[PDB]
Amino acid sequence: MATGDERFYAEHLMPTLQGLLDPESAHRLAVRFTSLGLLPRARFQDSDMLEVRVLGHKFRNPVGIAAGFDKHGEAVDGLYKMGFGFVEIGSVTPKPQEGNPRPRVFRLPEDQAVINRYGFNSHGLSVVEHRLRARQQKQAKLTEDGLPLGVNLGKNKTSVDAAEDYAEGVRVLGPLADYLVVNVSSPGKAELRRLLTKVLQERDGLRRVHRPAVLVKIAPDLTSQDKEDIASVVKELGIDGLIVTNTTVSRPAGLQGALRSETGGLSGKPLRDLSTQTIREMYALTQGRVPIIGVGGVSSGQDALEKIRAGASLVQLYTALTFWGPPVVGKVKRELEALLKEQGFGGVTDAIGADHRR
Ligand SMILES: Cc1cc2nc3c(=O)[nH]c(=O)nc-3n(C[C@H](O)[C@H](O)[C@H](O)COP(=O)(O)O)c2cc1C
Ligand SMILES: Cc1c(-c2ccc(-c3ccccc3F)cc2)nc2ccc(Cl)cc2c1C(=O)O
Ligand SMILES: CCCCCCCCCC[N+](C)(C)[O-]
Ligand SMILES: O=C(O)c1cc(=O)[nH]c(=O)[nH]1
Repeated sequence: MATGDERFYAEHLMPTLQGLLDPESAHRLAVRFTSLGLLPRARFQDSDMLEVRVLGHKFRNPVGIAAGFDKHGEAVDGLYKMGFGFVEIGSVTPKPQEGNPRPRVFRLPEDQAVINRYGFNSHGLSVVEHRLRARQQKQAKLTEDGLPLGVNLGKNKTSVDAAEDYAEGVRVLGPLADYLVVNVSSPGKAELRRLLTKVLQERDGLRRVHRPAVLVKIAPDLTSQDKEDIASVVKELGIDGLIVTNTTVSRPAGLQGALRSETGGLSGKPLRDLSTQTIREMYALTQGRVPIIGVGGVSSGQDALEKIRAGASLVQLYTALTFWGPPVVGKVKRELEALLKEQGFGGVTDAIGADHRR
């Protein structure tokens, strides 16, 4: 057990844990350990180079934990201790729901990938609300210290009115979040405008200290038309940002994992460049004026900086954590800082969208 060390986790601890446990058991255990603060390190001290000011907030470093690891808001503080510059919880649905039957997550070790069809298993808004209320002032200090909190909002499976599910989440969790996320993406145009109009009106109805940024999270499987439409609505309505991307329902040629034909969203290395390209396109479509959080197959500084250069102001990872473990956070940050220096950027901020100016 005990402490590391990137090599010890990646070469020994994590693979052993994967050989003993199915992915959902290891996920639950990870959330357990993290929430108790049973973490190695973190020996990495964030430099001013890594600091980003975006979405009305200061981010100590641009490396966050993506939605889906901490679905129910149970490990937020342990995730900050892990070295993440921001935490996104969820997706959270209005009512509790169990999600899909098990097994519903599948490891593709040869591809450094996962396929998941959790189906939005959620403790629901009420349980999450109280859990965030119990630490609300602690979070206010973390946020002020440059460690913001995002809440990803979902909808119930049997929901009659999608927009109202999101509106409810906005009202309930919005006062507790630095930013909110609406998935247009889990595996309109006038309909999308309709939904996002409602979400933004609900957000604007909150008291001034309790007003989060609103971001839209997209899949990497959208047509060119979908992406044009989204960009257009985002700019018309003044959506605060985009998260790019969710998992893919595509199966790129070359996947080796025996489980590659499982239904669900694919994450990790095979998603990486598909996601970066979507960032590139969404940045150009929004004239570099809409903050993007880049997510999809990030496990190194190069991965992170490619997304930043492509137009991301911030990045997230998830699947890398499942293979490398907690030390992956400091690894990405250390490598990113070294790459920024090597490439003559003063900091992360100078690198945002740098490819578009070549
Ligand atoms: C186990 C699993 C569950 C996920 N659950 C959610 C979810 O609840 N809501 C969401 O927006 N994204 C969810 N995601 C997608 C991730 O947030 C992220 O967009 C995607 O995995 C790409 O990042 P990655 O390659 O670093 O994993 C999930 C991903 C995985 C691996
Ligand atoms: C190992 C692991 C892990 C995982 C991640 C982090 C840790 C960990 C956390 C706190 C301290 C020490 C640790 F090793 C343990 C285990 N998480 C997952 C999350 C979601 C899914 Cl689908 C799979 C996993 C897996 C896995 O591949 O089994
Ligand atoms: C989920 C398996 C986690 C096993 C790793 C245990 C973390 C080491 C704890 C380090 N420390 C002594 C500081 O608590
Ligand atoms: O809960 C899930 O099944 C899920 C949600 C989501 O937004 N993305 C994903 O890959 N899985």
